[PDB]
Amino acid sequence: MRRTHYAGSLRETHVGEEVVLEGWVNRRRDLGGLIFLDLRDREGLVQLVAHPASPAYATAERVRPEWVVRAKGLVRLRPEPNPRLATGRVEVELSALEVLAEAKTPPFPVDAGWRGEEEKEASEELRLKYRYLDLRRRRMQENLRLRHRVIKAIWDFLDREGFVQVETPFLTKSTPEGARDFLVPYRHEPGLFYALPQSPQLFKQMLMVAGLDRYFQIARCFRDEDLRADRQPDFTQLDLEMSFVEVEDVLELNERLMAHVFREALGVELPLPFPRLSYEEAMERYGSDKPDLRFGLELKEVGPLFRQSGFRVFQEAESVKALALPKALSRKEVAELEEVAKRHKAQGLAWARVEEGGFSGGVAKFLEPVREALLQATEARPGDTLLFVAGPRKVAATALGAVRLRAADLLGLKREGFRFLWVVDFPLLEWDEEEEAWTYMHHPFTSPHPEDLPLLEKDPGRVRALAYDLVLNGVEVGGGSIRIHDPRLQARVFRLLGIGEEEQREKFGFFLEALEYGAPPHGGIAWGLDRLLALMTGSPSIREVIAFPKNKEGKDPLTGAPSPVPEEQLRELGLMVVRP
RNA sequence: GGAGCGGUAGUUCAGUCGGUUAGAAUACCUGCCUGUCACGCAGGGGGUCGCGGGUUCGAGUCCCGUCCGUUCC
Repeated sequence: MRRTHYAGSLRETHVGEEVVLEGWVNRRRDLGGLIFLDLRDREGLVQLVAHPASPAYATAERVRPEWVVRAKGLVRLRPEPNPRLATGRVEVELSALEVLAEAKTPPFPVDAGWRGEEEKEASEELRLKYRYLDLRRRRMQENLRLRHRVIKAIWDFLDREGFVQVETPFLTKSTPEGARDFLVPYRHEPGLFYALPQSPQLFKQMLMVAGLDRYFQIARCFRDEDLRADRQPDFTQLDLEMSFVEVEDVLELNERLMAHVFREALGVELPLPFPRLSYEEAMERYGSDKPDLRFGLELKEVGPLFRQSGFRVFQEAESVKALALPKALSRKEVAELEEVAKRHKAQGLAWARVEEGGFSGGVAKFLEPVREALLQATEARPGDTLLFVAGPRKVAATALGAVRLRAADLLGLKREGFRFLWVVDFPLLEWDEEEEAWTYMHHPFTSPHPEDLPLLEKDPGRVRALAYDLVLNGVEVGGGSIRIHDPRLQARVFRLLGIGEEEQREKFGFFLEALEYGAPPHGGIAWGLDRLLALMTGSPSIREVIAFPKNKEGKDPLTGAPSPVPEEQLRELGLMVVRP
């Protein structure tokens, strides 16, 4: 009655061995006077074989797919192997077969993948609602398990680097502004509430103030905000905080850590070190701070090439970003790339065709006079199409940049592999909001760069933060910064952000407080584990790497949540559903 | 939010441009088949055509309300 091998791991080496298996019937092939059964468990498919003489035979007939069975048999080498199966050179001669549980037909199949066939794609709304059957699939189990291997290596590694795993609160204090959080009613006192943690941010520093050196926690975060992109009401992060670290210290650890995670779960070997790029460079070269380095169609400023030009647009433009695509684009395509540009904020998207000795199309008239120079900058050959976005340096680049991304599609760029890169040197503050003060780019506890320090007052702009993103394939998978451990500095930083003692207390009260008892220099980084897994996995959604995610509206089909409650169960909490 | 788009066997869908017995494929079921591995062959069952009302000699098809899914902004 006890299995003796995972059905899917039997091998030539087991030939001759009496065996007992337990699993799911993948498919049956009843040749009549012979019956073959593809027995399955998390480790693979073995083929069971039944002969009329054996007591297994009778049961082997009525058995059906997704039926749970316990099979006792004898591993024998197959006359003619199944080259697509790991256990394909062998099979079991059922001494017995017993139904542990019958099963009705699945709303969708769950077997091709176990044979190595391109699993089909049941509608997401079907997989969600039967998630337990969806997880019988091979890709899901494979992801769910890549996940395990991944996290387990994060422990393995950080533990080895003396990081203390500390589990942080789940029930906290709703914060005044910013990220809307999920609230938990306090029964014992209507109107009072707990808050589901946006992240361990504060407790991780406290733990640093606490004398622990380096903490790490595969945290769980919540945020009641549009699951717009592939968001989930609540996700998972790798949260890591360190003391007596300078940015370099934090990056080098994460690099090496990442390295480990990959070599350990994907058996990939990311070359090191990851490359770095100032926000200034990422923005320029790609018009984005999460560069997709899988291919290079870099932007180029050419703003200067037109200061003598009569083409009003290019000359009276703060910036003119130039991107040349290796392809004469259709009017259709060019029109599409244009909506991208406008969708990011851009008055429009000039273009022109590069033919020998000149340009034709779009804006070629004015490119002509600067031809030679413009060719050297964009490295464009004849047959290429030049695309231009002109306007504010940022609008210019984020737009030409978006375009650059669609263009990778349009062009066909088979974007493969993994490209990691640190985006360092972001500015401490940023700006646009008709409410004219300086907004803190990242977090208010984000430490300015020691150099730029005298700049806080005289030039809030050129002040770089000691923050950094970790991006993979144009995806922000990590954020983080060195933090302010000196109350006075934090104080000076609050001055720029037009922040008073009022909001200061009411938002960071206990923490600025703690800063008074000897906070060490610290800072760390958080990894949005979900997206990191989607990417290592190839899933287009983080849902493929979450045992039971929610649908786009954050509703849970499988379970029927959210849901209503008894009128009195809510009353016990002292609240009332008000609207009408 | 805006529109489109879709809803018809268990699944995927077709039902042509209003009158074809609402069918295919696949799935399921039964029969036969002793080396199959997508076994094969034969046959069988399975339809609230999203719901409501409307247009019409005739509605799965068109109108409208409304519900649900889904895609680009």
